[PDB]
Amino acid sequence: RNLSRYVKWPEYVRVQRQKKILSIRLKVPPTIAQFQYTLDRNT
Amino acid sequence: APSAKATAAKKAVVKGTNGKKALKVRTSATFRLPKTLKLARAPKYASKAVPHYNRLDSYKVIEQPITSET
Repeated sequence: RNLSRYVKWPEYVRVQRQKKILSIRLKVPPTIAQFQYTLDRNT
Repeated sequence: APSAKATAAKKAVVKGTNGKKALKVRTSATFRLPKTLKLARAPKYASKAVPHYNRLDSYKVIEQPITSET
């Protein structure tokens, strides 16, 4: 069995992954979050 | 319809086909420090630049013969 979800990761790794999770899950003002209505690619 | 072909194409044009991940097997519960490069010293200067000489040469070791009767 591969147990990649079960491992004890390092600390800063835990911080940054949880941080991105948190910034996802948080309600946001409209001032920021005009960011990530950001530009597409070919342009 | 689902238009699965065309929404795949949508995802293609909007992300640019760089859309999968190389999933790594990770089996150890604990992750450890990677074994990395470890040099040895190249001093620009020596520590004292002169070796001290033989501290403990023989003429200094042997102080004396005893001259007693036993």
